[PDB]
Amino acid sequence: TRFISRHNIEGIFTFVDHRCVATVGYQPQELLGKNIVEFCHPEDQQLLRDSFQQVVKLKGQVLSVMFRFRSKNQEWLWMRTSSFTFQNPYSDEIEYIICTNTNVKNS
Amino acid sequence: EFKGLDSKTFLSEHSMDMKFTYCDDRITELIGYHPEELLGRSAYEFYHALDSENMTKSHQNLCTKGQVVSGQYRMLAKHGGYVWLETQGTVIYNPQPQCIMCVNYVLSEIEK
Ligand SMILES: CS(=O)(=O)c1sc(-c2cc(F)cc(F)c2)c2c1[C@H](O)C(F)(F)C2
Repeated sequence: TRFISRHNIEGIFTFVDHRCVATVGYQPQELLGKNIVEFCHPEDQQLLRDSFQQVVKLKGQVLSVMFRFRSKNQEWLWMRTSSFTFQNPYSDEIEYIICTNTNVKNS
Repeated sequence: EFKGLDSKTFLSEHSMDMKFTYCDDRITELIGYHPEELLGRSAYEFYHALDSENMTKSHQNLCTKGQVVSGQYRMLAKHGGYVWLETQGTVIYNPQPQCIMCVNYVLSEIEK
């Protein structure tokens, strides 16, 4: 029902768990290096970009976003992505975004 | 040579009872476990007995606050011995708890 992904602050998939095949049809190697906004419905792209910008300012708090993701089977799936930044406190490396992506009902 | 912070970090996912529902492949080169042999097993089975009470309290705090940073704790490695870790756990709720996302960092010196 869900998969984990890791993104850079720009939205690029840098890690994708294999449960993505059952959820959105794509293999992890088909998502890696691509931006999440490239799979997002044009009406939801600005909301998804604003949410990635804001999750960085919320100190590890979860930020959820609902948007339509274009699956490999050519359907717009409603996805609920719960994201939070992670920054290893022993370092000053740029934070990355951790996401849990679930196909949910818009009802 | 020893591993850096990023290479010593692995993600895990858990149901609300601490059982593993997902584990990143990076755990294998750090702790010896293959993700598949961890599924369905409680994280508690791997804590060193001297950290079990502290981990119970960290789980209770995580369940009430939604996010927690564990203290330093020991996790039993596959072929014996204990490795020191620190985890940032986060509860993924339905905006009702669905699961716990862990970002696990190995504190111990790991070669390569
Ligand atoms: C948020 S916490 O309390 O810091 C923490 S650490 C941890 C864990 C995760 C591993 F992958 C290996 C390991 F030994 C323990 C878990 C937790 C949570 O209680 C858990 F239910 F989600 C399981």
